[PDB]
Amino acid sequence: DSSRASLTRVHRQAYARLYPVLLVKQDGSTIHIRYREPRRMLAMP
Amino acid sequence: SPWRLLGALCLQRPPVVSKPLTPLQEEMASLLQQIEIERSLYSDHELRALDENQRLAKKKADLAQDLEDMWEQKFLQFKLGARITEADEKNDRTSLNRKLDRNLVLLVREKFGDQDVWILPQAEWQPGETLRGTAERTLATLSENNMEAKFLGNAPCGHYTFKFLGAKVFFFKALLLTGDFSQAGNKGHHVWVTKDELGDYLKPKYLAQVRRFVSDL
Amino acid sequence: YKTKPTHGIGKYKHLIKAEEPKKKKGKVEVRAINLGTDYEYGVLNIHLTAYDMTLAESYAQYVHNLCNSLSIKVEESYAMPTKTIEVLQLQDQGSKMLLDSVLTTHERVVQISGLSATFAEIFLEIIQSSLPEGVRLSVKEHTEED
Amino acid sequence: IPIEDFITPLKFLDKARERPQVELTFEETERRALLLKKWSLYKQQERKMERDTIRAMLEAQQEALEELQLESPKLHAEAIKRDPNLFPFEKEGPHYTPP
RNA sequence: AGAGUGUAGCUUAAAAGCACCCAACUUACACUUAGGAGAUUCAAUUGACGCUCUGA
Repeated sequence: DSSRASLTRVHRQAYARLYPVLLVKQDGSTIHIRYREPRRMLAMP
Repeated sequence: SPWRLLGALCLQRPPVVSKPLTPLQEEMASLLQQIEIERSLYSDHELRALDENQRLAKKKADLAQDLEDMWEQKFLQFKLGARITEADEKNDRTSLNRKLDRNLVLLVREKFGDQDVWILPQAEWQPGETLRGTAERTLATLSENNMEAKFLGNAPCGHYTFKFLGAKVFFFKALLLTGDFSQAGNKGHHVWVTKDELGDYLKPKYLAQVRRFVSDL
Repeated sequence: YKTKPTHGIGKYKHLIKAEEPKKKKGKVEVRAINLGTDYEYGVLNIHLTAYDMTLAESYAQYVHNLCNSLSIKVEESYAMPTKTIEVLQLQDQGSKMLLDSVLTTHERVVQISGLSATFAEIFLEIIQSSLPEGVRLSVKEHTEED
Repeated sequence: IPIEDFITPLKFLDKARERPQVELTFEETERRALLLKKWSLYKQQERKMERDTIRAMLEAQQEALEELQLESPKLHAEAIKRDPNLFPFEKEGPHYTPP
C-alpha cells in the first residue's frame, strides 16, 4: 500500500527538472529524491 | 455467573521494504516522467550543458561529461543493500529478518490437556488490576526479551465465546518499534507469520475471524 | 403572518451556525472531552516532513481526501517555509578541505477534529499501513507555533 | 508569522526559450489515454478494497465492543477511554535497501 | 441441524436515481469541465447458489 503516493507529479507551472537522485542516511538505505543536478550518491554525514 | 478470564495478544510489525512494482505502474511512472520533462524548463544541468558546449564551440572555431562519468562510476562502485532476503533463507521462518515487505503476526504453539490447537498467545487478566496492563504484562512475560510494544489504543479488536462455565477472548494489538529478541533458539514455537501463511496455518473458525481486521495490504 | 398557521416558514438562520467569526487569529481549541464511556480528543497536528516536495504534497492531498471521505471535520491545513541545509564534503586524500551541497526539505500539516478511540486507531493504522516511501509521520500538539 | 514559500523566485521569468514545442502523434495520445483509463480503474479497485477492509475492521471493532459491554458492565468504562500515551507518537517511513 | 433472507455500497425503482476514481484550477478543501468501471445466482407465484443468527 506504499504505491498510492509514489506516482506523483509537480503541480506547479514554472519549475526545473527534478532528477531522481539517491541519498543514504547514517545506516544504509537509499531513497529516490526528485532534485536537480543528476547526481548519483549523496554522502550526508 | 462464572466467567473464565482469558484474552489474546496479536503482534503488529511494520514493513521495511516496499511491495514489488507492476509493469503498468512502471509505464505510468515513465509517462509521468516524460510529462515532467516536457513541462520543466531552464534547469541547472540543461544550461550547464548547452551554454558550455556553445562556449566550447565558439572558442574552438576562433564540465558536464566528465562529471556525469564520475557520477556513473561512483554509482557503479557503491553497491546498495541486497533486497533479496525472503529467498536466500527459505528455512528460518522464526527470524525477524524473514519477511520485510508486509506485516507479520507472532503466535506461540501450546498443547493443553483437552485442547490441542495453535492458539494466539492469550492474556489472563485479574479483577484487581486493569486489562491493558495485564495484556502488556503477559506480552512481556511470553516474549522474554526487550521489545517496545507501542499499543495503538485501549480499544480491543475482536472477541469470541467458547464454553464447555463461560469464557471470553480479548484481542489486543501493539506496534513494534525495534527488534531486540534475546535467544532466538528457545523451544517455544514463536514464528513470524504474515498473511497467507497465517490463513494457511489456522484451521478452526475461532482463528478464521482474525484475518478480517488485520492489515491485509 | 404571525397568527396564520404558516408562521415561521421563511426562517433560515436557525439551520446554520457560521456566525462569520474571526477565525484568523482565534486560538480557541476544543478540549479533550473525557467521560469514560465516550472518549473524544481535541485537535491534533500531523506532520509529514521529508526531503521531496511533490511526495509531501501528494501525501497531504491523499490524507485530506481520505479524511473528507471518512466524514470528519477538518480545521485548516497550511505549510511551513522550507529550511535549506548544506552537506559538507571532505576530500579523499585530503581530510582538510571541505565542500558543500544543497538539498531541500518540506513538511505538511493537517488537522482533524473528532477522533474517537476506535475511529482514531483505525485511521492511524490505515495511515501507517499505507505509509509511502520517503515521508515520515510525527503527530504533535495544537500548540505548535511558527 | 508564516513565511510564504510557494512564491516562485525571480529567476523564473528572464529565461524561457529552450523547449517551447511539443510534438506527439495519435498513437501516443491513444496509448496515454488507455494507460490513464487503466490507472483510474486500478485506483478505483484499490479504493473499493480499502473501503471494504475498513468496513470489516469497523464491524469487527463494533462486535468486540458490544460483546465486551454485554459480558462486562465495568471494563467498558476503562476500555473506551484512552490513556495519555500517543501524544509524542511518531512513525518513520519504510526503506528501500536494508542496512 | 433449524431460522431470517435474494438489484453494484442504498432504494414502501421497475434496468433509473444516489455513490467512487482519474485528467484540468487550487498551499490545501471544494464547485465546474473532460472520462471510466459497476448489478435482477439458476429451471418454469415455486425448488436449489451467496450472507447472517441460533447450535454442536
